[PDB]
Amino acid sequence: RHLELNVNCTKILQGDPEEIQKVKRPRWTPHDYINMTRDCASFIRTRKYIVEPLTKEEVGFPIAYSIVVHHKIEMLDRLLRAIYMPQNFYCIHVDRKAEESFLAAVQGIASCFDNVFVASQLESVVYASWTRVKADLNCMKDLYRMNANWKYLINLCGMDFPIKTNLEIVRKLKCSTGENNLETEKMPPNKEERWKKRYAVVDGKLTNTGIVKAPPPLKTPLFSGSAYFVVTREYVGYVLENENIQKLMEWAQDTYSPDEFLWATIQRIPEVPGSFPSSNKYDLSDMNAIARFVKWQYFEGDVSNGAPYPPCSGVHVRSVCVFGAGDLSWMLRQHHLFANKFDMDVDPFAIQCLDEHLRRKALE
Amino acid sequence: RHLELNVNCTKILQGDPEEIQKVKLEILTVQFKKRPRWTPHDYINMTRDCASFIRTRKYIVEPLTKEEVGFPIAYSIVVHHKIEMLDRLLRAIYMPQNFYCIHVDRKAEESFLAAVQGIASCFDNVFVASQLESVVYASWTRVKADLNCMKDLYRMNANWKYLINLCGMDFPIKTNLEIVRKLKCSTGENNLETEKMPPNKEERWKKRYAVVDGKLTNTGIVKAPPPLKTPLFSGSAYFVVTREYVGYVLENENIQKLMEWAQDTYSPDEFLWATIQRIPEVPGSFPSSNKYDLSDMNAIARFVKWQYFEGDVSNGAPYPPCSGVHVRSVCVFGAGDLSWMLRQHHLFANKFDMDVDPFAIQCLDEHLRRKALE
Ligand SMILES: *[C@@H]1O[C@H](CO)[C@@H](O)[C@H](O)[C@H]1NC(C)=O
Ligand SMILES: *[C@@H]1O[C@H](CO)[C@@H](O)[C@H](O)[C@H]1NC(C)=O
Repeated sequence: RHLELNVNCTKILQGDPEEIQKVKRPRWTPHDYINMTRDCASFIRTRKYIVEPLTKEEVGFPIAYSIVVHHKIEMLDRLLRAIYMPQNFYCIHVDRKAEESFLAAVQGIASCFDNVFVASQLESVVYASWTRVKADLNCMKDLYRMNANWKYLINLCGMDFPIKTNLEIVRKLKCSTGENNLETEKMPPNKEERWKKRYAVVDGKLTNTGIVKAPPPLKTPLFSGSAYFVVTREYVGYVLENENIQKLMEWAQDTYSPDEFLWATIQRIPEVPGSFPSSNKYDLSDMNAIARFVKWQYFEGDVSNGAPYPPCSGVHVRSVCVFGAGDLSWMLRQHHLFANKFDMDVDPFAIQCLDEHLRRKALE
Repeated sequence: RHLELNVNCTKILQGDPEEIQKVKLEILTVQFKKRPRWTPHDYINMTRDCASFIRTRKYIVEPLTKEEVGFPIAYSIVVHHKIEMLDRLLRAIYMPQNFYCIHVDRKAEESFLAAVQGIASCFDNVFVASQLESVVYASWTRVKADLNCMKDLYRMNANWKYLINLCGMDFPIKTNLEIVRKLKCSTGENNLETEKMPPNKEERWKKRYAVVDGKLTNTGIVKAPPPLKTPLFSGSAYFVVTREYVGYVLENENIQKLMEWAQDTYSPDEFLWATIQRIPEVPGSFPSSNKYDLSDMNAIARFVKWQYFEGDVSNGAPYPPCSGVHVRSVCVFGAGDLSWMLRQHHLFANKFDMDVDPFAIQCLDEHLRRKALE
C-alpha cells in the first residue's frame, strides 16, 4: 500500500447521502514545485509517481497526451500523476500568458521525466479562438515525430481528471479497433454565424466583425463537436500532412470556437484514418462518444424522466458543472475516459476521492 | 487442419474489380445455375450419422481459446426454409460452449422441420424451440418466436453472457472470438438500435391490427396509451442483450404489461426491444435521453443496406450501392459488397441468399473460418 494516495471516500463513491451532505489554507505554490523538483528522485518518490509499467498489456499500448494549461500548478501535478506511466508520452502546452513562476514550475516537473516535455511551440490562447486549436496542433506535431509507436492521442486541459485507470483506458481504446472516438454531429444551422462571419480578437475578446467568409473549403459538411477527442496516431499524421486539411484549418483560423467543429468535421472526411462516413447515421453525441463526460446545467435533471444525467452537486460555471463529491458515484458508472470539470477551490474532496480510488484500483 | 473451407476469395475480399466481375459472370452461367443443390431429405439422411455429418460438414466441436470458453453466447434463430443456408449459418457460428435455439415456423414444410431436428440432434447445445409459432409478417408472433427461444435458453443454462437473435438470411462477419471481444467491450450493456420514434411510424401502435386475408391490417380501432412512463423508441427486430435483460423481460410485471399491450400493433418487433432498452431499471439499458440513441449503423447488431440510402459514401450515403439484388428495398449481398462490409463493426449482416450469390457467403465463410483457426 506504499503507493496508495477526514471524510469516508468509500461512502462518497457509493453515493451515500449521509456523507454527501457531510462534505458539502495550505497549498504548494509554483515556487514550492520549482524547489521540490530540483531532486527528481525525491519528488517522484514523495509525490508517488508510477515510474514502472503496471502490466505487459499497457507496455504494448502506448498513449500520447496533449495537456493545455495556464495556471494552478498543484492541479497540473495531480492530473499528470493520475495519468502518468513511463511508456506513455506527455506534451504540456503552457500558455504564453502564464505567470513565469508557473512556466518554471511546469518545466520543473516535466524535466524529471524523459517522456514529459513542454511543447516546442507555444500560443497565447484566447477563449474560443483558433489559438486554442493551435495549442493542440503544436503538441500533435511534437508527439507525432518523437515516437512512432503510441496508439492514440488524448487532449486534456488543466481542469480535467480521469475517471478510468491507464489499463481501463488502454482496454477501451482497443475496443475502438482503430477508429477515432469523439463527438461529431450534424451541424445545427443556427450556429452558422460562427463560421459564415470573420472573428477578430478585440480588447482580449474574440468578436464577430460582420465580415463575410467564403464557404468552407471542403466537399464534406461541417460537423458539431467538442474540443476534446480520442484519435489514432494515423489521424494525427493525416491532420499534420494532408493538403486539403491544411486548407480547411487555414480557413477556420478566424471562425468562432473552431475547436468545436474542426475535429468533428475532419472525423467525417473520407480517407481520414479512423473516420466515419458523413451520413448522420454515424453521428456521435457527447454521451455516446467516450472522450469527455461533461454536465451542462440546462440538461441536468431526472435521469429516469429523460435527463441525460443527474443535477450538479458542485457549482456551475458558464453552464458547466464543476463536480462536487456528490457527482462522483453516478459519474464513475459512465464509459467516458475523462471528466470535466474539477476544481480544488469548489470541492477538493471530489478530486481526492477520485484520485485515491483510481490509484487503489490501478494497484490491484 | 481438417476444418478449413475456381474463384479467388482473397481477391474478392480485397474488392478486386476483376475477380468480382468474374464471379458475376460465373453466376450467370447455365452450368452454375444448374448445379446440384441439397434437399431437406438429403440433410435428414446425412444427419443420421452425426459423427459423419460433423466431420463431413466440418463443424468445430472444440473451443478455440480459453477466452471464448469463459464467455458463452446464446443464439435464437428464427427460420422457415432453405435448409442449406441454415446449415451454413449454424456451422459458421457454432461453438460447443455456446447455446443455439432454432425456431422453425409452424408453417414450414414437414420435411424442413425434420431436417432441422436432424441437424440439431447432432449437437447437445443446439435445439428446436419448445414452442413454435406460425409467424405472420409484422405481427406479434415474430416477437413471440424470439420470446419462446429466450425462455428455453434462459432456463437451459445460467452461464451464457449475451443472447443474439438471428433469421435464416443472416450471416456473421465476425468470428466467435471477435464477437466475444465486442461483447466484453459492451461492459454489461445491451446493444441494439433505439432512436426517437419517427412521426411516420406512430400509426403502427396507435391502432389495433388484425390479420385479414393473411396480412396484418389496421382495424381502425384506437388503442389506449402504452403502459409506460418512458416513450416508445424505434428500432429493429434484431438485438444483442445480456442474460440479465432476458431474465428481466421474462419475469418483470410491467414489461409483461407492455408486451400484452403490443400484441395487436403493427411490427411490434420494431419498437418493443428498442423501448425496453430505455426503461429505467432494465438491466443494460440506456437513459431515455435522446443523447443515448443508437442508429442501425452505430449499434453493432446488424449491418443492413437499404436501397433508398445506398449511394456515394464519400458524398453523404451511409454505404455503397448493392452489388447484389434488392428485395423489398433490402440488399441481398453479392460478392462485390463484401470488401466494404467486412470493415464495419457489426456482428452480423443481412441479407444473404445462395440463390442470388453463393460466392458472397462462400468467401465470407472461408475467411472467417481461416481467421478463427489462425
Ligand atoms: C488469390 O490471390 C492472392 C493475391 O491476390 C494470393 O495471395 C492467393 O494465394 C490466391 N489464391 C490462390 C489459391 O491462388
Ligand atoms: C437416404 O436418403 C435417400 C434420399 O436421398 C432415401 O431415398 C433413402 O431411403 C435413405 N436411405 C435409407 C434407405 O435409409
